[PDB]
Amino acid sequence: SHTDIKVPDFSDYRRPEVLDSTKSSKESSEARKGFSYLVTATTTVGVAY
Amino acid sequence: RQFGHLTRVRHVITYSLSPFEQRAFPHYFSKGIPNVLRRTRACILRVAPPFVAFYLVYTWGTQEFEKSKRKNPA
Amino acid sequence: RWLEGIRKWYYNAAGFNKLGLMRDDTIHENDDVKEAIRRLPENLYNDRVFRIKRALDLSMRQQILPKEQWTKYEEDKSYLEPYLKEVIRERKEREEWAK
Amino acid sequence: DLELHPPSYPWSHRGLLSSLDHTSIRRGFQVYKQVCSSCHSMDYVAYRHLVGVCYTEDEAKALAEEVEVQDGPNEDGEMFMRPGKLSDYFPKPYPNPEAARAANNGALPPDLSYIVRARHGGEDYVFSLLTGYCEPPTGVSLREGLYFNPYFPGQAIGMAPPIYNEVLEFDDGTPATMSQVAKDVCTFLRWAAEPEHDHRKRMGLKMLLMMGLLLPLVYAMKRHKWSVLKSRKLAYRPP
Amino acid sequence: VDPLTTVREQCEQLEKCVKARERLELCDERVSSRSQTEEDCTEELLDFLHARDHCVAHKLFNSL
Amino acid sequence: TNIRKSHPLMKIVNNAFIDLPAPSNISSWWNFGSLLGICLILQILTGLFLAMHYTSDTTTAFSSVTHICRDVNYGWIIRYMHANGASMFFICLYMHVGRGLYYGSYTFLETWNIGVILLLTVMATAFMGYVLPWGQMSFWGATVITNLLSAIPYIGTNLVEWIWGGFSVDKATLTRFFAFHFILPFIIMAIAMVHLLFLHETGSNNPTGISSDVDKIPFHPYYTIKDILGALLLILALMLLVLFAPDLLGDPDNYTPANPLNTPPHIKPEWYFLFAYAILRSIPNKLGGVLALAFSILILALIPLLHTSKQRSMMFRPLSQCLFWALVADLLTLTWIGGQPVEHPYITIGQLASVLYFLLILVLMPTAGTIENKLLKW
Amino acid sequence: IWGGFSVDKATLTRFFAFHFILPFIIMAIAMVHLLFLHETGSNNPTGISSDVDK
Amino acid sequence: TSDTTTAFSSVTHICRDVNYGWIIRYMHANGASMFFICLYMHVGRGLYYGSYTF
Amino acid sequence: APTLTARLYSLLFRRTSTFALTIVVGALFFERAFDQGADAIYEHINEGKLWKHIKHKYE
Ligand code: HEC
Ligand code: HEM
Ligand code: HEM
Ligand code: HEM
Ligand SMILES: CCCCCCCCCCCCO[C@@H]1O[C@H](CO)[C@@H](O[C@H]2O[C@H](CO)[C@@H](O)[C@H](O)[C@H]2O)[C@H](O)[C@H]1O
Ligand SMILES: CC1=NC2=C(CCCC2)C(=O)C1c1ccc(Oc2ccc(OC(F)(F)F)cc2)cc1
Repeated sequence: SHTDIKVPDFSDYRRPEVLDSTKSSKESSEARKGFSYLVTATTTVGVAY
Repeated sequence: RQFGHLTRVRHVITYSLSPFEQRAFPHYFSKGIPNVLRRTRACILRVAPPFVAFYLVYTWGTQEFEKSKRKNPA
Repeated sequence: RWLEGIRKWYYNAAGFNKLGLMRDDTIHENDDVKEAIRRLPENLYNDRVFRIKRALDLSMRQQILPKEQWTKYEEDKSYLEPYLKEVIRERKEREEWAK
Repeated sequence: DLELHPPSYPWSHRGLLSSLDHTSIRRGFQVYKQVCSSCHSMDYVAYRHLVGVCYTEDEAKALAEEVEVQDGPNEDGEMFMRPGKLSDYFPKPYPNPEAARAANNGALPPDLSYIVRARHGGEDYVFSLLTGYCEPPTGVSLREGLYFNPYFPGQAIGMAPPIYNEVLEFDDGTPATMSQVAKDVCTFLRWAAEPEHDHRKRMGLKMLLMMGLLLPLVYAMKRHKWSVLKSRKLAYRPP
Repeated sequence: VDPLTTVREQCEQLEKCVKARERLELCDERVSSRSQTEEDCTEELLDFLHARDHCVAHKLFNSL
Repeated sequence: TNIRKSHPLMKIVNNAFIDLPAPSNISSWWNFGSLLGICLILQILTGLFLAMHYTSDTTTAFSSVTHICRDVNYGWIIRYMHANGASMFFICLYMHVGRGLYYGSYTFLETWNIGVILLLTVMATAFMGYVLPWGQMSFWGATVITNLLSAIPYIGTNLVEWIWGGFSVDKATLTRFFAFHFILPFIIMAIAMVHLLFLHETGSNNPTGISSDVDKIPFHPYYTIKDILGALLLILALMLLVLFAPDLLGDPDNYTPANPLNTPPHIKPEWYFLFAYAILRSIPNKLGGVLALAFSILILALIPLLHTSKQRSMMFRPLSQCLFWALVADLLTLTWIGGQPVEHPYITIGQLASVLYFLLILVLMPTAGTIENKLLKW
Repeated sequence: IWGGFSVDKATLTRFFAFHFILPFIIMAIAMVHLLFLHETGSNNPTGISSDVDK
Repeated sequence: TSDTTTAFSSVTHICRDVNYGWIIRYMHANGASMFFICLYMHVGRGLYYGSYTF
Repeated sequence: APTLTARLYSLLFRRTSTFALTIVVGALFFERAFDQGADAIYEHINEGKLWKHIKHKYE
């Protein structure tokens, strides 16, 4: 059956914030985006200069 | 040729994560260093030997040019 | 016979086995090979498709499989030979007829 | 035709981020002025070039006024001679190259504007040449006027040793030894050939820092986007 | 008074210099002793100066 | 439906730039195309800005170039960007070609041959560029290299004087070299677009030399972000030269003005021609030497026909790999030898290196392919 | 534009450089010009659609 | 040449010393006129026949 | 309070309009800061060598 398919373990790849499977990712969503977009924003300020 | 007209593929599953769910550099040194050494060892005696040979024919020819320009004891 | 020592050596040196490829996956696709591929049965074709997908994905990561997972020299079936041989044999007949 | 290449002297501007010693330039200019400028031209350096480098506007105006230069025509239709100003270039000793040869027994003294850049070794080369004049070895002599220098190609030059102890009194009162006079003039000839030196290196530092910032940031952006693919697992599930 | 000619002497009294200076003096009183041979001694001088002025470079600029 | 696939101008951009299906696995050696484009655009801008200040008259020429570096605002940084940018171009070119050779991308015949043309055009451009400052190496380089064409029987001697527009490299030669040098980059840009037009017929090759249709990724964002990173690294290399060693890849003798009497000690072209300059000097006969120098480049057109291996890439081919790296090391030897005076041991090394160049391409690497095949029962 | 306080040395030199490059820019824009024309095809003297008689 | 001193001289040097330089020079000058004749005629067509709707 | 990166997101990086205005403000403040800071590093590395350092002697 297709019910035999279950998603592989991605623990190795995950951010620390989303490791805990019993907690909601939504707490960390505000933060995780902030970090990655800051990198992009910093880059743009540098390129601008 | 557009996406959707490339080729025929059957029964191949692909799981993947959002870049916001994961790290940019997971085990970057931990797994990176050994993989580099493996990659380097794999190609070293294909890549290196000709440049060894260049280095030798170069340093030989350079100081051969120097010796030849000196006067000979006669 | 006697060069079988070198054939086995070359096989591992070449190293397509490290990506879980068989020899006939590495054949450069000309017009004959295209036709040979086109003639493969569902099973043999989808295996080819996956083996390559796997190899390309490994190449993308600059990694190889575990040594247990490498294609053994002895277990490398020449899967494309019967199709390719006949595709070529056919074209040579048309080329003959054309003269 | 053997060859002795110069050693690498530790100049105050040797390093990647090291500027020219501008007080050394100020001295070195005077070594061109007092010693060279009666033999070598330096056509690409004007008196305005000195301002904000080794001299003030007012100092450079005084140095310019000190020299003759032709100008014209006036309304009568004649070519007169006038006191120099900032817009004037450093004046050539002779009216042409053919006149220059005659004054130096056939040999043409090269223009010094780019001599650091136009000779292998640069300031290391010139310094060795100026200080390296010595007595010839046994078995050797050139034509009467061609001197022995071990750093010149072919071992024989057509220039009289131009620098020695106290050939000039310096404006800031530095003891004018032969090696001090050579060091200073080289530092000036470096600036002559490459005025951009100090700005170039300022830009270099700012480039290295921005690249220090942007490369790992852009590299992080790369790994971020690509992380969808680096993570992915495949599965083959035939019926 | 020149710092240069002080240091040229200082460097001259090193093993690599004095051995090259002896090489120079060998052919000095080989060519100036023998009669009519077109061979000279530029080579030996340059060997000596190479070793000397390398050392001179390393500490001349301290006195300036 | 979107206005990326609809709009006639955006359609070309969307298909050749954004939604382009690219192999998942292409390496750093695939960045060099993008970098060649950046080089070309970089040369055009810097070049155009220099041309606002330069003059092609023989008397004022050297002076104008120096006037740029001393009086024109940031003229120096523009000038040395353009000179080192030309080096960066050729670095990018040989890396780009090497990729093609190693991974067998040359099987894309039209793409490849247009490449050969592009190479030859960039060469012609850069040869004539180096003349424009009108220094010693400029003038004497141009004189020796042009005058090789006199070795052609019957016509050669006329041909040379017709290029020159006189009896030596003089007033008319410099002025026309400025005009040709201005126009050619624009011709390059056109041919480069045709180059890609044929590439987008097949899509890209990859490191395996196995078809990648089963695993294509869209060009954006994957390769837009990689190409940005590449561009960044190209700018670093360029600016490291421009701001820390702008004279490193040139020659000093091009800082003294051109003198038709006074010959420089060891006259030579710029570094990126040195390999082929060495090949020229290997053959004792002059016309032979010219035909060898010409065949040292044109042989690129012959590479696809010389392909013997049943596998496309050298990835799975140890013998070819070594022979390839030998061919690279040999080219590095020819560049070194090209820079040397014509004497022992550089004559013999040069001869031996030139023999090995043509031997590697025409005999050894084809043989190696067929040996590899017979080792795989093929 | 002038590169000075009148039309002089720097103006003439840059006018030569711009005058050289611009025709090539024209050629490009002219190709885009036709690229859009071949979206619709040509108008004709009647100002009535000519699809019925091409 | 775009140098202010030699510029006028170079254009005349074309017309007098350069082989068929005159016919090239005056073709280029009248060719510029022919261009603008062609341009205004081309625009006029567009206006009269309403091709500008494209 | 949510984390600092999170505050940055909600205030500056969420609306693309604020994201761009952030970049333009930041670019100004970076430019002046970087220039002044890097110049200091350069001129300290070349203490007493520059015209800027020896200017006072002739004024
Ligand atoms: C009265 C004559 C005279 C004076 C004084 C003089 N020069 Fe020269 N210089 C020459 C001549 C003549 C040559 C050409 C030598 C030759 O080609 O053999 C020359 C050549 C040079 C060269 C070129 C060496 C080479 O590699 O070809 C440099 C550098 C140079 N001079 C610098 C100086 C400096 C620095 C000073 C003083 C601070 C100076 N000169 C003073 C006449 C002079
Ligand atoms: C101005 C010079 C050139 C430019 C701007 C240029 C541009 C490009 C670009 C953008 C690509 C796609 C990206 C890549 O794979 O690198 C490409 C691919 C290619 N170019 Fe070039 N190129 C130039 C010169 C050459 C030369 C000299 C050759 C060969 C002699 C060549 C042969 C190829 C080939 C074979 C490919 C396909 C690579 C593949 O799919 O694996 N090009 N070129
Ligand atoms: C493939 C593109 C190009 C290459 C490889 C190239 C190469 C070169 C080289 C090697 C020089 C000599 C640099 C030096 O030693 O100073 C040069 C000079 C010059 N180039 Fe280019 N060039 C290119 C495009 C252009 C374009 C498009 C223009 C003008 C529109 C231009 C204008 C000039 C000018 C005016 C000079 C003389 C100034 C100088 O010496 O820097 N070039 N070029
Ligand atoms: C270098 C300048 C130009 C070139 C090379 C050029 C080229 C062409 C060509 C080859 C055609 C198709 C043949 C024809 O109907 O004449 C065309 C059509 C057209 N051009 Fe131009 N053109 C240029 C300038 C202009 C200008 C200045 C305008 C308007 C202000 C314009 C508007 C049009 C229009 C509206 C058409 C469509 C005519 C129709 O279908 O009835 N063009 N152009
Ligand atoms: C005794 C042990 C010998 C082993 C070590 C070898 C180095 C010792 C020097 C021996 C001579 C070497 O041989 C050296 O080869 C080159 C290249 O062919 C010669 O160069 C000459 O021959 C070639 C032959 O094609 C001509 O095209 C060329 O015009 C001419 O200059 C040198 O004049 C010669 O000196
Ligand atoms: C058009 C392109 N096609 C492909 C690849 C690799 C993967 C697949 C095919 C590329 O990197 C690619 C490309 C090429 C050039 C890029 O930047 C440019 C640089 C110059 C340029 O101008 C011009 F026309 F080439 F002269 C146009 C674009 C950006 C991307």
